[PDB]
Amino acid sequence: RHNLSIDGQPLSLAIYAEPTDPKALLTSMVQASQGGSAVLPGTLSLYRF
Amino acid sequence: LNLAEMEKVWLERDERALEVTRTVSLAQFYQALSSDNFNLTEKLTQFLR
Repeated sequence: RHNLSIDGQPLSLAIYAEPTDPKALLTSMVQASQGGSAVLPGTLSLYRF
Repeated sequence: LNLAEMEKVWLERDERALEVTRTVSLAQFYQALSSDNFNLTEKLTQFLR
């Protein structure tokens, strides 16, 4: 009834659908907004330019 | 950095000074003293003799 031979050996070859390959993992540079310095009013020196 | 700090405060707090001359006559100064006064020439010549 279970499709075996007289000895119990199976009569139908099975299948399992081999796992799908390796996987690629990558890294990336990340950038963010950056500001600059400010300028203040200047002092008046005692010396010439 | 410490030298730069010294230089910055020197330039910022530098000042052109008023330049004054004061003439002092010792005979006048000793004669005009309130408490312990005397005459310069008279006491000088007396001390030499």
